[PDB]
Amino acid sequence: SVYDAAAQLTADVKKDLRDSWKVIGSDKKGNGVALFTTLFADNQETIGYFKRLGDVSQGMANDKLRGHSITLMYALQNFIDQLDNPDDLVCVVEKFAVNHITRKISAAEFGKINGPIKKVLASKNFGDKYANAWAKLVAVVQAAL
Amino acid sequence: SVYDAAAQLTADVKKDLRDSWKVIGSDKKGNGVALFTTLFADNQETIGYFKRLGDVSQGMANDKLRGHSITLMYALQNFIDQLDNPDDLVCVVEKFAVNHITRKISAAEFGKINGPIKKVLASKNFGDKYANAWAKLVAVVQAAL
Ligand code: HEM
Ligand code: HEM
Repeated sequence: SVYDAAAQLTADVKKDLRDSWKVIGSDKKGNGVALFTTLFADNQETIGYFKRLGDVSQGMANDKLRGHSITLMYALQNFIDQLDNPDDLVCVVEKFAVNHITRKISAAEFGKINGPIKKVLASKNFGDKYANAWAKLVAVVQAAL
Repeated sequence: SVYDAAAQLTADVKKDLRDSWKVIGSDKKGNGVALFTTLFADNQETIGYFKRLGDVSQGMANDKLRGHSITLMYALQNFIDQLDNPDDLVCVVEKFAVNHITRKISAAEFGKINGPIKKVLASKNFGDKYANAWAKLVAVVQAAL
C-alpha cells in the first residue's frame, strides 16, 4: 500500500531527501522549469499530455508552463514537509495521485520523472545516492497509481 | 484585470501578508482544516462542490479533507513566495484559477473564503487590517475567474 511505501522511507533517505531539497528547492522557478523541460527532451512521447500548456518549447517564456512548473515544485515541497508523518504524507500523495489518475497517467509513466530528477540533481552535484533517495519518494506516489 | 489587481499589492499590503503568514502558515494542517470547517459551517451552500471529499463534517478525521486542506495551504505559500515578482504571481494565480473555472466556481463564490480567512486570522489575534490585506490577495485570483 501507499502507507507501506511511505512508512519504509528511512532516516538516511529522509536526510538525503531534505539535504538535496534545501538546494534544488531553493530556486523553484529555475529548477522546476529545468525539471519539466527535461522531461520533454528525453521523453517526447509525453508532450501530448500537456496540450493545455500550449507550446512547451517556449520554455521559461511560456507563462502557463512557468506557472505549472513552479506549482509542481510546491507539490514536492508538500511531500518533503510531511516526511516525518506517514499519515499526512499518505493523504497528500493520494490527493495528487487523483490529479494524475484522471489524466490516465500510469505508475510506470509517472516513473519517467526519475530521469529528469536525476539530471537536475547532478547539475547541483548530488550523485546517485540522492537520485536513489528521490526514486524511493516517487515510488510512494507510484504505489497510489 | 489580474494585472491591475496584482498592482494593488503595495509594500504595506505585502508586509502584512508576510507577517501574518509566518504565523498562520506555521501550522498548515491545523489552520488549513480550520479554514474549511469554517467555510462549510458559514456557507453550507458550497458543500455540494466538494462531493469528492466525502463527508466533510468529519473534519480532521476525513483523510481526503485533510489532504485537500494541507494542499490548499501550499497554494497560499506559493502566492506569498511570488509577491516579489508580479509576473510569476500572475502565472501561478492563473494556473489555480483554471482549477476552479473547471469546477464552475465564480469570482463571487470564490470570495466566500474571505469570511473564513478573517475568522482564522482573528483567532490568532490578527485583526481587520490583516483580513483586508488577504482580501486583496484573494482579489487577484477573483480577477482571473
Ligand atoms: C515529481 C513528479 C510529479 C509531480 C509532483 C507532479 C505534480 C503535478 C501537479 C501539482 C499538477 C497540477 C494538478 C492540477 O492542478 O490538476 C500536475 C498535472 C499534470 N501532470 Fe504531473 N506531476 C509529476 C509527474 C508527472 C509525470 C511523470 C507526468 C507525465 C508522464 C505527469 C502528467 C501530468 C499531467 C498530464 C497533468 C495535467 C497538466 C494540465 O493540463 O494542467 N506528471 N502534476
Ligand atoms: C484561498 C482560496 C482558495 C485557494 C487558494 C484554493 C486552492 C485550491 C487548490 C490548490 C485545489 C486543488 C486543485 C486540484 O488539484 O484540482 C482546489 C480545489 C478545489 N477548490 Fe479551491 N481554493 C480556494 C477557494 C475555493 C472556494 C472558496 C471554493 C468554493 C466556493 C473552491 C472550490 C474548489 C473545488 C470545488 C475544488 C475541487 C475539489 C476536489 O474535488 O478535489 N475553492 N482549490
